[PDB]
Amino acid sequence: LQKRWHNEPLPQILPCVMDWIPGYDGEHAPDDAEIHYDLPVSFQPPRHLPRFVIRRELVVGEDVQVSRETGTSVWRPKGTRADYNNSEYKKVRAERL
Amino acid sequence: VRPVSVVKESDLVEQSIGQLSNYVNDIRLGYYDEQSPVIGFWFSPNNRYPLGYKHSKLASRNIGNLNELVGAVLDYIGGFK
Amino acid sequence: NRGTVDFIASLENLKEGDLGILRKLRGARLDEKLPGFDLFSALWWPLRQKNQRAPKREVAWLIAKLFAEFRFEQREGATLPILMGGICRKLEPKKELPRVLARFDQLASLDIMQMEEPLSVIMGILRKHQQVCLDWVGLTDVLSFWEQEPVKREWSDSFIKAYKI
Amino acid sequence: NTKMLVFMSKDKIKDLARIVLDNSLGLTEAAQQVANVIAQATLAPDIALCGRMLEPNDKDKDKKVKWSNTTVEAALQVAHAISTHIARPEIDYFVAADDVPGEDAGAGHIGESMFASACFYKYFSIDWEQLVKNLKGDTNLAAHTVGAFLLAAAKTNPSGKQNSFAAHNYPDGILVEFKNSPISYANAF
RNA sequence: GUGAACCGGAGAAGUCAUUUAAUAAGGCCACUGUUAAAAAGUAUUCCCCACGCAUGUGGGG
Repeated sequence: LQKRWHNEPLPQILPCVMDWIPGYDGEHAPDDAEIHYDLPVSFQPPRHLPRFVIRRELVVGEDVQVSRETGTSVWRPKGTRADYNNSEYKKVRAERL
Repeated sequence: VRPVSVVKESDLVEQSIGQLSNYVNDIRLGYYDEQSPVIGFWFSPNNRYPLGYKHSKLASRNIGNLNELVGAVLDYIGGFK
Repeated sequence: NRGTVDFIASLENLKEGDLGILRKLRGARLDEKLPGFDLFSALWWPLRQKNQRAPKREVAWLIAKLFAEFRFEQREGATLPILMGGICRKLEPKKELPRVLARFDQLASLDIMQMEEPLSVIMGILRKHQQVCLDWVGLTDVLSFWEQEPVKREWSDSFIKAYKI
Repeated sequence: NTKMLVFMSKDKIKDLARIVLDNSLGLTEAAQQVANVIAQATLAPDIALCGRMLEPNDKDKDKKVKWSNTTVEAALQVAHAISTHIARPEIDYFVAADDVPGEDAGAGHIGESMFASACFYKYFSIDWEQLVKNLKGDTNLAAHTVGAFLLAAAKTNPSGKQNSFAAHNYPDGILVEFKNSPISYANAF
Protein backbone atom coordinates (compact mmCIF):
# COMPACT_ATOMS: atom_id res chain seq x y z
CA LEU A 1 0.00 0.00 0.00
CA GLN A 2 1.61 3.23 -1.22
CA LYS A 3 1.47 6.19 1.17
CA ARG A 4 0.88 9.85 0.36
CA TRP A 5 2.43 12.75 2.35
CA HIS A 6 4.07 11.76 5.63
CA ASN A 7 1.39 13.10 8.00
CA GLU A 8 -1.47 11.28 6.22
CA PRO A 9 -3.01 8.36 8.17
CA LEU A 10 -4.03 5.11 6.58
CA PRO A 11 -7.15 2.91 6.64
CA GLN A 12 -6.84 0.05 9.11
CA ILE A 13 -9.26 -2.48 7.56
CA LEU A 14 -9.18 -2.76 3.78
CA PRO A 15 -12.34 -4.33 2.31
CA CYS A 16 -11.92 -6.76 -0.56
CA VAL A 17 -14.85 -7.50 -2.87
CA MET A 18 -14.24 -10.74 -4.74
CA ASP A 19 -16.14 -13.12 -6.99
CA TRP A 20 -17.70 -16.16 -5.32
CA ILE A 21 -16.00 -19.43 -6.29
CA PRO A 22 -18.09 -22.64 -6.15
CA GLY A 23 -15.26 -25.18 -6.21
CA TYR A 24 -17.76 -27.81 -7.51
CA ASP A 25 -18.27 -29.10 -3.93
CA GLY A 26 -19.91 -26.15 -2.18
CA GLU A 27 -22.46 -25.81 -4.97
CA HIS A 28 -24.69 -23.43 -2.97
CA ALA A 29 -23.39 -19.99 -2.01
CA PRO A 30 -23.64 -18.63 1.55
CA ASP A 31 -26.40 -16.22 2.47
CA ASP A 32 -24.01 -13.25 2.67
CA ALA A 33 -23.28 -13.54 -1.06
CA GLU A 34 -25.04 -10.71 -2.88
CA ILE A 35 -26.02 -10.37 -6.54
CA HIS A 36 -24.44 -7.68 -8.71
CA TYR A 37 -25.54 -7.21 -12.30
CA ASP A 38 -22.27 -6.61 -14.16
CA LEU A 39 -21.61 -9.64 -16.35
CA PRO A 40 -21.53 -8.19 -19.89
CA VAL A 41 -22.33 -9.69 -23.28
CA SER A 42 -22.52 -6.78 -25.74
CA PHE A 43 -22.00 -3.02 -25.64
CA GLN A 44 -24.05 -1.49 -28.44
CA PRO A 45 -27.25 -3.21 -27.27
CA PRO A 46 -25.82 -3.38 -23.73
CA ARG A 47 -26.69 -6.65 -21.99
CA HIS A 48 -25.75 -7.80 -18.49
CA LEU A 49 -26.29 -10.88 -16.31
CA PRO A 50 -26.01 -11.26 -12.53
CA ARG A 51 -23.19 -12.83 -10.53
CA PHE A 52 -22.68 -13.82 -6.90
CA VAL A 53 -20.15 -11.55 -5.16
CA ILE A 54 -18.73 -11.88 -1.64
CA ARG A 55 -17.00 -9.32 0.58
CA ARG A 56 -14.10 -10.04 2.95
CA GLU A 57 -11.49 -7.85 4.63
CA LEU A 58 -7.73 -7.49 5.06
CA VAL A 59 -5.58 -6.07 7.87
CA VAL A 60 -2.84 -3.62 6.88
CA GLY A 61 0.66 -4.58 7.97
CA GLU A 62 -0.20 -8.22 8.54
CA ASP A 63 -1.50 -8.70 4.98
CA VAL A 64 -0.33 -5.60 3.06
CA GLN A 65 2.90 -3.81 3.99
CA VAL A 66 2.77 -0.02 3.95
CA SER A 67 5.01 1.23 1.15
CA ARG A 68 7.11 4.37 1.52
CA GLU A 69 6.51 7.57 -0.43
CA THR A 70 8.93 8.62 -3.15
CA GLY A 71 11.35 11.50 -2.77
CA THR A 72 9.16 14.59 -3.03
CA SER A 73 8.25 17.82 -1.27
CA VAL A 74 6.06 20.87 -1.63
CA TRP A 75 7.86 23.25 -3.98
CA ARG A 76 9.66 26.06 -2.20
CA PRO A 77 11.68 28.83 -3.90
CA LYS A 78 15.41 28.29 -3.58
CA GLY A 79 16.78 30.17 -0.58
CA THR A 80 20.32 29.80 -2.01
CA ARG A 81 23.28 29.22 0.32
CA ALA A 82 26.15 31.16 1.89
CA ASP A 83 29.84 30.26 2.20
CA TYR A 84 32.97 32.41 2.07
CA ASN A 85 35.50 30.01 3.58
CA ASN A 86 34.96 28.28 0.25
CA SER A 87 38.24 28.34 -1.68
CA GLU A 88 36.60 29.01 -5.06
CA TYR A 89 35.14 32.29 -3.79
CA LYS A 90 38.44 32.95 -1.97
CA LYS A 91 40.08 32.88 -5.42
CA VAL A 92 37.25 34.65 -7.28
CA ARG A 93 37.72 37.62 -4.96
CA ALA A 94 41.44 37.58 -5.79
CA GLU A 95 40.63 37.65 -9.51
CA ARG A 96 38.28 40.58 -8.92
CA LEU A 97 40.88 42.51 -6.90
CA VAL B 1 -2.52 16.54 -3.36
CA ARG B 2 -0.90 18.90 -0.89
CA PRO B 3 -2.80 22.19 -1.34
CA VAL B 4 -0.69 25.15 -2.40
CA SER B 5 -0.11 27.61 0.44
CA VAL B 6 1.22 31.03 -0.51
CA VAL B 7 4.45 32.57 0.79
CA LYS B 8 5.77 36.11 0.54
CA GLU B 9 8.56 34.99 -1.83
CA SER B 10 6.28 33.57 -4.55
CA ASP B 11 2.91 33.86 -6.27
CA LEU B 12 -0.02 31.49 -6.56
CA VAL B 13 0.91 30.68 -10.16
CA GLU B 14 4.63 30.37 -9.37
CA GLN B 15 4.13 27.79 -6.61
CA SER B 16 1.67 25.79 -8.73
CA ILE B 17 4.13 25.69 -11.63
CA GLY B 18 6.94 24.72 -9.26
CA GLN B 19 4.92 21.88 -7.73
CA LEU B 20 4.05 20.68 -11.23
CA SER B 21 7.78 20.71 -12.03
CA ASN B 22 8.55 18.74 -8.86
CA TYR B 23 5.95 16.09 -9.67
CA VAL B 24 7.16 15.82 -13.28
CA ASN B 25 10.74 15.42 -12.03
CA ASP B 26 9.75 12.72 -9.53
CA ILE B 27 7.77 10.72 -12.09
CA ARG B 28 10.58 11.11 -14.65
CA LEU B 29 12.96 9.62 -12.08
CA GLY B 30 10.50 6.73 -11.64
CA TYR B 31 8.18 4.90 -14.03
CA TYR B 32 9.20 6.58 -17.31
CA ASP B 33 12.37 4.60 -17.96
CA GLU B 34 14.52 4.54 -21.12
CA GLN B 35 11.90 2.41 -22.92
CA SER B 36 10.74 5.48 -24.84
CA PRO B 37 11.67 9.16 -24.47
CA VAL B 38 8.95 11.65 -23.55
CA ILE B 39 8.84 14.87 -25.58
CA GLY B 40 7.31 17.92 -23.94
CA PHE B 41 7.15 21.66 -24.50
CA TRP B 42 6.64 24.34 -21.85
CA PHE B 43 5.16 27.78 -22.55
CA SER B 44 4.80 30.94 -20.48
CA PRO B 45 4.30 34.43 -21.95
CA ASN B 46 7.70 36.04 -22.66
CA ASN B 47 9.30 33.33 -20.47
CA ARG B 48 7.45 34.63 -17.42
CA TYR B 49 7.72 31.38 -15.43
CA PRO B 50 10.31 28.60 -15.85
CA LEU B 51 9.28 25.01 -15.16
CA GLY B 52 12.25 23.51 -13.37
CA TYR B 53 15.16 25.92 -13.92
CA LYS B 54 17.95 23.79 -15.41
CA HIS B 55 17.08 20.54 -13.58
CA SER B 56 18.68 18.42 -16.35
CA LYS B 57 16.25 19.95 -18.89
CA LEU B 58 12.97 18.68 -17.46
CA ALA B 59 11.16 20.51 -20.27
CA SER B 60 12.71 20.00 -23.70
CA ARG B 61 11.92 23.58 -24.76
CA ASN B 62 11.04 26.93 -23.20
CA ILE B 63 8.69 29.03 -25.33
CA GLY B 64 7.61 32.65 -25.04
CA ASN B 65 4.87 32.96 -27.67
CA LEU B 66 1.78 30.89 -28.46
CA ASN B 67 2.52 30.76 -32.19
CA GLU B 68 5.96 29.25 -31.56
CA LEU B 69 4.51 26.48 -29.38
CA VAL B 70 1.80 25.76 -31.95
CA GLY B 71 4.41 25.58 -34.70
CA ALA B 72 6.70 23.35 -32.64
CA VAL B 73 3.90 20.90 -31.82
CA LEU B 74 2.77 20.86 -35.46
CA ASP B 75 6.34 20.29 -36.68
CA TYR B 76 6.71 17.37 -34.29
CA ILE B 77 3.39 15.74 -35.15
CA GLY B 78 3.74 16.00 -38.92
CA GLY B 79 6.31 18.59 -39.89
CA PHE B 80 3.49 20.61 -41.45
CA LYS B 81 3.48 24.41 -41.45
CA ASN C 1 17.34 27.94 18.59
CA ARG C 2 20.52 28.62 20.58
CA GLY C 3 21.27 31.64 18.37
CA THR C 4 18.01 33.26 19.44
CA VAL C 5 18.89 32.55 23.09
CA ASP C 6 22.28 34.22 22.63
CA PHE C 7 20.61 37.19 20.91
CA ILE C 8 18.14 37.69 23.76
CA ALA C 9 20.84 37.26 26.42
CA SER C 10 23.01 39.86 24.67
CA LEU C 11 19.97 42.14 24.57
CA GLU C 12 19.54 41.80 28.35
CA ASN C 13 23.27 42.45 28.82
CA LEU C 14 22.94 45.90 27.20
CA LYS C 15 23.66 49.05 29.20
CA GLU C 16 21.43 52.13 29.31
CA GLY C 17 23.20 54.32 26.74
CA ASP C 18 22.70 52.02 23.77
CA LEU C 19 19.24 51.19 25.11
CA GLY C 20 18.41 54.89 24.83
CA ILE C 21 20.01 54.91 21.38
CA LEU C 22 17.63 52.14 20.32
CA ARG C 23 14.69 53.84 22.07
CA LYS C 24 15.24 56.99 20.01
CA LEU C 25 15.06 54.93 16.78
CA ARG C 26 11.51 53.58 17.11
CA GLY C 27 9.63 53.49 13.82
CA ALA C 28 12.78 54.26 11.84
CA ARG C 29 14.86 52.59 9.14
CA LEU C 30 18.32 51.04 9.47
CA ASP C 31 20.07 53.42 7.04
CA GLU C 32 20.07 56.52 9.29
CA LYS C 33 21.51 57.33 12.73
CA LEU C 34 24.78 55.38 12.31
CA PRO C 35 25.21 54.50 16.04
CA GLY C 36 22.07 52.37 15.78
CA PHE C 37 23.45 50.62 12.70
CA ASP C 38 26.79 49.98 14.42
CA LEU C 39 25.14 48.70 17.60
CA PHE C 40 22.81 46.37 15.66
CA SER C 41 25.72 45.08 13.57
CA ALA C 42 27.71 44.40 16.74
CA LEU C 43 24.69 42.61 18.23
CA TRP C 44 23.74 40.44 15.25
CA TRP C 45 26.90 39.63 13.26
CA PRO C 46 28.69 37.26 15.74
CA LEU C 47 25.60 35.01 15.76
CA ARG C 48 26.06 33.97 12.12
CA GLN C 49 29.79 33.24 12.45
CA LYS C 50 29.59 30.66 15.24
CA ASN C 51 25.98 29.47 15.13
CA GLN C 52 24.83 28.17 11.75
CA ARG C 53 21.32 29.46 12.43
CA ALA C 54 20.45 33.08 13.21
CA PRO C 55 17.21 35.09 13.42
CA LYS C 56 16.20 37.15 10.42
CA ARG C 57 17.52 40.70 10.24
CA GLU C 58 14.09 42.36 10.19
CA VAL C 59 12.84 40.15 13.03
CA ALA C 60 15.98 40.84 15.08
CA TRP C 61 15.71 44.60 14.48
CA LEU C 62 12.03 44.62 15.48
CA ILE C 63 12.76 42.54 18.59
CA ALA C 64 15.62 44.84 19.61
CA LYS C 65 13.51 47.98 19.21
CA LEU C 66 10.56 46.43 21.06
CA PHE C 67 12.86 45.29 23.88
CA ALA C 68 14.33 48.80 24.12
CA GLU C 69 10.89 50.39 24.39
CA PHE C 70 9.23 47.70 26.54
CA ARG C 71 12.01 46.23 28.73
CA PHE C 72 10.76 42.88 30.04
CA GLU C 73 12.51 40.15 32.01
CA GLN C 74 12.94 37.16 29.70
CA ARG C 75 11.25 34.11 31.25
CA GLU C 76 10.41 30.74 29.72
CA GLY C 77 6.70 29.98 29.67
CA ALA C 78 5.25 33.49 29.18
CA THR C 79 4.24 33.56 25.52
CA LEU C 80 2.31 36.56 24.21
CA PRO C 81 -1.02 34.81 23.37
CA ILE C 82 -1.22 33.25 26.85
CA LEU C 83 -0.73 36.59 28.62
CA MET C 84 -3.13 38.26 26.19
CA GLY C 85 -5.79 35.64 26.90
CA GLY C 86 -5.28 36.01 30.64
CA ILE C 87 -5.75 39.77 30.28
CA CYS C 88 -8.76 39.34 27.97
CA ARG C 89 -10.58 36.99 30.35
CA LYS C 90 -10.75 39.64 33.09
CA LEU C 91 -12.58 42.13 30.87
CA GLU C 92 -16.12 43.32 30.28
CA PRO C 93 -17.58 40.74 27.86
CA LYS C 94 -19.73 43.17 25.83
CA LYS C 95 -17.68 46.18 24.68
CA GLU C 96 -14.02 46.10 25.79
CA LEU C 97 -13.42 42.46 24.85
CA PRO C 98 -14.37 42.81 21.13
CA ARG C 99 -12.20 45.93 20.81
CA VAL C 100 -9.12 44.43 22.46
CA LEU C 101 -9.64 41.14 20.60
CA ALA C 102 -9.83 43.06 17.31
CA ARG C 103 -6.56 44.80 18.17
CA PHE C 104 -5.02 41.39 18.88
CA ASP C 105 -6.43 39.73 15.74
CA GLN C 106 -5.13 42.56 13.56
CA LEU C 107 -1.64 41.14 14.20
CA ALA C 108 -2.16 37.85 12.34
CA SER C 109 -2.69 39.57 8.98
CA LEU C 110 0.44 41.60 8.14
CA ASP C 111 4.11 40.89 7.47
CA ILE C 112 7.13 41.52 9.70
CA MET C 113 7.70 44.97 8.15
CA GLN C 114 4.41 46.38 9.53
CA MET C 115 4.02 44.70 12.93
CA GLU C 116 5.74 47.39 15.02
CA GLU C 117 2.81 49.60 16.09
CA PRO C 118 0.27 46.70 16.26
CA LEU C 119 2.75 44.98 18.58
CA SER C 120 3.50 48.17 20.53
CA VAL C 121 -0.17 48.64 21.41
CA ILE C 122 -0.18 45.05 22.71
CA MET C 123 2.93 45.68 24.82
CA GLY C 124 1.31 48.89 26.07
CA ILE C 125 -1.75 46.95 27.21
CA LEU C 126 0.62 44.48 28.88
CA ARG C 127 2.52 47.28 30.65
CA LYS C 128 -0.81 48.78 31.75
CA HIS C 129 -1.48 45.65 33.83
CA GLN C 130 2.10 45.66 35.22
CA GLN C 131 3.66 42.60 33.61
CA VAL C 132 7.19 41.63 34.61
CA CYS C 133 7.96 38.89 32.10
CA LEU C 134 7.75 38.01 28.41
CA ASP C 135 9.06 35.07 26.37
CA TRP C 136 11.25 36.91 23.88
CA VAL C 137 12.78 33.66 22.59
CA GLY C 138 9.44 32.05 21.79
CA LEU C 139 8.11 35.27 20.27
CA THR C 140 11.23 35.53 18.09
CA ASP C 141 10.93 31.89 16.99
CA VAL C 142 7.24 32.33 16.13
CA LEU C 143 7.93 35.61 14.30
CA SER C 144 10.67 33.91 12.25
CA PHE C 145 8.32 31.31 10.74
CA TRP C 146 5.34 33.67 10.49
CA GLU C 147 4.42 32.49 6.98
CA GLN C 148 3.73 28.87 7.97
CA GLU C 149 0.05 28.12 8.54
CA PRO C 150 0.48 25.79 11.59
CA VAL C 151 2.42 28.60 13.30
CA LYS C 152 -0.56 30.96 13.11
CA ARG C 153 -2.87 28.05 13.95
CA GLU C 154 -0.94 27.33 17.16
CA TRP C 155 -0.80 31.06 17.96
CA SER C 156 -4.59 31.37 17.78
CA ASP C 157 -5.14 28.01 19.50
CA SER C 158 -2.86 28.98 22.40
CA PHE C 159 -4.74 32.27 22.76
CA ILE C 160 -8.09 30.46 22.84
CA LYS C 161 -6.79 27.83 25.27
CA ALA C 162 -5.53 30.52 27.65
CA TYR C 163 -8.81 32.45 27.29
CA LYS C 164 -11.07 29.47 27.96
CA ILE C 165 -9.53 27.35 30.76
CA ASN D 1 33.54 43.72 49.39
CA THR D 2 30.20 45.51 49.45
CA LYS D 3 28.17 45.61 46.24
CA MET D 4 27.45 49.33 46.68
CA LEU D 5 29.32 52.30 48.12
CA VAL D 6 28.46 53.66 51.57
CA PHE D 7 29.00 57.32 52.49
CA MET D 8 29.39 58.11 56.18
CA SER D 9 31.26 60.23 58.70
CA LYS D 10 34.57 58.77 59.83
CA ASP D 11 34.29 59.84 63.48
CA LYS D 12 31.43 57.40 64.15
CA ILE D 13 33.11 54.34 62.58
CA LYS D 14 34.59 53.23 65.91
CA ASP D 15 31.07 52.97 67.34
CA LEU D 16 30.33 50.68 64.39
CA ALA D 17 33.20 48.47 65.54
CA ARG D 18 31.71 48.37 69.04
CA ILE D 19 28.53 46.85 67.59
CA VAL D 20 30.65 43.96 66.33
CA LEU D 21 32.75 43.91 69.53
CA ASP D 22 29.83 42.78 71.73
CA ASN D 23 29.10 39.04 71.61
CA SER D 24 25.94 39.30 73.74
CA LEU D 25 23.89 40.90 70.93
CA GLY D 26 21.92 38.85 68.43
CA LEU D 27 22.56 39.18 64.71
CA THR D 28 19.25 40.90 63.89
CA GLU D 29 19.54 43.41 66.75
CA ALA D 30 23.19 44.11 65.91
CA ALA D 31 22.22 44.60 62.26
CA GLN D 32 19.50 47.06 63.30
CA GLN D 33 21.98 48.98 65.46
CA VAL D 34 24.44 49.05 62.54
CA ALA D 35 21.69 50.39 60.29
CA ASN D 36 20.85 53.09 62.85
CA VAL D 37 24.44 54.26 63.32
CA ILE D 38 25.07 54.20 59.55
CA ALA D 39 21.90 56.16 58.75
CA GLN D 40 22.45 58.76 61.49
CA ALA D 41 26.18 59.47 60.96
CA THR D 42 25.93 62.39 58.55
CA LEU D 43 27.39 65.33 60.53
CA ALA D 44 30.48 66.13 58.45
CA PRO D 45 31.35 69.03 56.12
CA ASP D 46 31.86 66.45 53.38
CA ILE D 47 28.26 65.33 52.94
CA ALA D 48 26.96 68.75 53.99
CA LEU D 49 27.47 70.11 50.48
CA CYS D 50 27.43 66.89 48.43
CA GLY D 51 24.52 65.11 50.12
CA ARG D 52 23.87 61.38 50.16
CA MET D 53 21.45 58.84 48.70
CA LEU D 54 21.67 55.32 50.13
CA GLU D 55 19.43 52.48 48.92
CA PRO D 56 19.84 49.24 50.90
CA ASN D 57 19.28 46.02 48.99
CA ASP D 58 15.80 44.52 49.25
CA LYS D 59 16.27 41.13 47.56
CA ASP D 60 18.95 40.14 50.11
CA LYS D 61 18.01 41.96 53.33
CA ASP D 62 16.75 40.04 56.33
CA LYS D 63 13.35 40.97 57.69
CA LYS D 64 12.74 43.11 60.81
CA VAL D 65 15.64 45.39 59.75
CA LYS D 66 14.00 48.79 59.36
CA TRP D 67 15.83 51.81 57.98
CA SER D 68 15.63 55.45 59.05
CA ASN D 69 16.01 58.50 56.81
CA THR D 70 19.25 58.35 54.83
CA THR D 71 18.96 61.10 52.21
CA VAL D 72 20.84 64.33 52.94
CA GLU D 73 19.85 67.51 51.12
CA ALA D 74 22.78 69.00 49.23
CA ALA D 75 24.06 72.53 49.74
CA LEU D 76 26.40 72.75 46.73
CA GLN D 77 25.39 73.27 43.10
CA VAL D 78 28.65 73.01 41.14
CA ALA D 79 28.12 73.49 37.42
CA HIS D 80 30.23 72.02 34.65
CA ALA D 81 33.26 74.03 33.55
CA ILE D 82 33.06 75.09 29.90
CA SER D 83 35.48 77.12 27.79
CA THR D 84 34.64 80.59 26.50
CA HIS D 85 35.67 79.88 22.89
CA ILE D 86 35.66 77.17 20.24
CA ALA D 87 37.72 74.21 21.45
CA ARG D 88 40.80 73.07 19.52
CA PRO D 89 41.65 69.47 20.46
CA GLU D 90 45.10 68.27 19.42
CA ILE D 91 46.76 64.90 18.97
CA ASP D 92 50.23 64.06 20.25
CA TYR D 93 52.29 61.27 18.69
CA PHE D 94 54.47 59.39 21.17
CA VAL D 95 56.89 56.46 21.05
CA ALA D 96 58.65 54.40 23.72
CA ALA D 97 62.37 54.13 23.01
CA ASP D 98 64.40 51.02 23.81
CA ASP D 99 67.62 51.43 25.78
CA VAL D 100 69.24 48.20 24.49
CA PRO D 101 70.30 48.09 20.81
CA GLY D 102 68.57 45.54 18.61
CA GLU D 103 68.62 44.17 15.09
CA ASP D 104 65.71 46.36 13.95
CA ALA D 105 65.06 50.04 14.73
CA GLY D 106 62.69 51.98 16.94
CA ALA D 107 60.72 49.19 18.66
CA GLY D 108 58.91 49.83 21.93
CA HIS D 109 55.40 51.24 21.66
CA ILE D 110 53.55 53.60 19.33
CA GLY D 111 50.63 55.78 20.34
CA GLU D 112 48.62 58.96 19.86
CA SER D 113 47.54 60.83 23.00
CA MET D 114 45.31 63.92 23.10
CA PHE D 115 45.42 67.34 24.75
CA ALA D 116 43.78 70.76 24.56
CA SER D 117 44.13 74.27 25.96
CA ALA D 118 41.31 76.64 26.87
CA CYS D 119 40.07 79.48 29.06
CA PHE D 120 37.25 78.23 31.29
CA TYR D 121 34.34 79.69 33.25
CA LYS D 122 33.43 78.11 36.60
CA TYR D 123 30.29 78.27 38.75
CA PHE D 124 29.80 77.44 42.43
CA SER D 125 26.68 78.01 44.53
CA ILE D 126 26.40 77.47 48.29
CA ASP D 127 22.99 77.73 49.93
CA TRP D 128 23.81 79.23 53.33
CA GLU D 129 20.60 78.20 55.12
CA GLN D 130 20.68 74.62 53.80
CA LEU D 131 24.35 74.27 54.77
CA VAL D 132 23.65 75.61 58.28
CA LYS D 133 20.65 73.30 58.72
CA ASN D 134 22.65 70.31 57.43
CA LEU D 135 25.32 70.95 60.10
CA LYS D 136 22.71 70.91 62.91
CA GLY D 137 22.74 74.64 63.58
CA ASP D 138 26.51 75.15 63.81
CA THR D 139 27.60 78.50 62.37
CA ASN D 140 31.34 78.47 63.15
CA LEU D 141 31.76 75.17 61.30
CA ALA D 142 29.69 76.53 58.40
CA ALA D 143 31.88 79.65 58.16
CA HIS D 144 35.02 77.50 58.33
CA THR D 145 33.63 75.28 55.57
CA VAL D 146 32.82 78.33 53.42
CA GLY D 147 36.31 79.78 53.86
CA ALA D 148 38.08 76.47 53.26
CA PHE D 149 35.94 75.83 50.17
CA LEU D 150 36.77 79.27 48.76
CA LEU D 151 40.49 78.82 49.42
CA ALA D 152 40.52 75.29 47.97
CA ALA D 153 38.47 76.05 44.84
CA ALA D 154 40.62 79.14 44.28
CA LYS D 155 43.92 77.20 44.47
CA THR D 156 43.52 73.62 43.27
CA ASN D 157 43.56 71.79 39.94
CA PRO D 158 42.40 68.32 38.88
CA SER D 159 45.17 65.72 38.95
CA GLY D 160 44.60 64.42 35.41
CA LYS D 161 47.92 63.88 33.59
CA GLN D 162 49.74 66.51 35.64
CA ASN D 163 52.94 64.43 35.55
CA SER D 164 53.27 65.16 31.82
CA PHE D 165 51.47 68.50 31.33
CA ALA D 166 51.70 70.26 34.74
CA ALA D 167 49.03 72.91 34.09
CA HIS D 168 49.15 74.38 37.59
CA ASN D 169 47.65 77.73 36.63
CA TYR D 170 45.69 80.02 38.94
CA PRO D 171 42.44 81.89 38.25
CA ASP D 172 42.66 85.57 37.38
CA GLY D 173 39.08 86.73 37.96
CA ILE D 174 36.65 85.88 40.77
CA LEU D 175 33.16 87.26 41.46
CA VAL D 176 31.56 86.53 44.85
CA GLU D 177 27.91 87.49 45.26
CA PHE D 178 25.22 87.25 47.93
CA LYS D 179 21.75 86.99 46.37
CA ASN D 180 18.40 85.41 47.16
CA SER D 181 17.98 83.61 43.82
CA PRO D 182 20.86 81.74 42.14
CA ILE D 183 21.88 83.16 38.77
CA SER D 184 24.34 82.17 36.05
CA TYR D 185 26.39 84.44 33.79
CA ALA D 186 27.39 81.63 31.42
CA ASN D 187 25.19 83.22 28.74
CA ALA D 188 27.92 85.83 28.22
CA PHE D 189 29.86 83.26 26.19
C1' G E 1 -14.17 2.13 -27.08
C1' U E 2 -16.97 1.05 -19.33
C1' G E 3 -25.18 1.94 -17.01
C1' A E 4 -21.10 4.25 -21.86
C1' A E 5 -20.82 7.58 -25.88
C1' C E 6 -23.17 13.05 -27.84
C1' C E 7 -24.00 16.85 -22.88
C1' G E 8 -23.33 25.46 -19.63
C1' G E 9 -27.90 26.65 -14.62
C1' A E 10 -28.25 31.09 -17.40
C1' G E 11 -30.16 36.00 -17.70
C1' A E 12 -31.32 41.91 -13.29
C1' A E 13 -29.42 44.78 -9.33
C1' G E 14 -25.60 51.18 -4.80
C1' U E 15 -26.33 49.00 2.29
C1' C E 16 -27.51 53.47 2.58
C1' A E 17 -28.42 58.01 5.42
C1' U E 18 -26.27 60.86 11.76
C1' U E 19 -22.11 61.92 15.13
C1' U E 20 -15.28 65.74 19.45
C1' A E 21 -12.72 60.37 23.81
C1' A E 22 -13.31 64.11 26.63
C1' U E 23 -11.76 65.77 31.67
C1' A E 24 -5.80 65.26 36.44
C1' A E 25 -0.23 64.56 36.51
C1' G E 26 8.12 65.93 38.36
C1' G E 27 11.48 60.61 37.24
C1' C E 28 13.28 61.91 41.07
C1' C E 29 17.35 61.59 44.43
C1' A E 30 24.86 59.66 44.84
C1' C E 31 29.47 59.76 41.68
C1' U E 32 37.89 61.78 39.78
C1' G E 33 39.20 57.13 33.87
C1' U E 34 42.97 57.16 36.72
C1' U E 35 48.10 55.24 36.50
C1' A E 36 54.26 54.31 31.82
C1' A E 37 56.46 56.51 27.32
C1' A E 38 62.54 60.35 22.19
C1' A E 39 59.68 59.87 15.61
C1' A E 40 63.97 58.24 15.68
C1' G E 41 67.04 55.28 12.76
C1' U E 42 74.42 54.49 7.86
C1' A E 43 77.19 50.05 6.97
C1' U E 44 73.76 45.55 1.97
C1' U E 45 66.95 50.11 -0.69
C1' C E 46 62.11 45.92 -3.74
C1' C E 47 62.58 46.11 -8.93
C1' C E 48 64.02 47.37 -15.36
C1' C E 49 68.67 49.34 -18.83
C1' A E 50 73.74 52.21 -21.42
C1' C E 51 79.23 52.40 -20.19
C1' G E 52 83.22 50.69 -16.67
C1' C E 53 87.68 49.56 -13.13
C1' A E 54 85.34 51.69 -10.78
C1' U E 55 85.82 51.23 -5.41
C1' G E 56 79.88 54.39 -10.17
C1' U E 57 77.19 57.68 -12.68
C1' G E 58 72.39 58.61 -15.73
C1' G E 59 67.03 57.47 -17.12
C1' G E 60 62.42 54.21 -15.58
C1' G E 61 58.97 52.10 -11.28
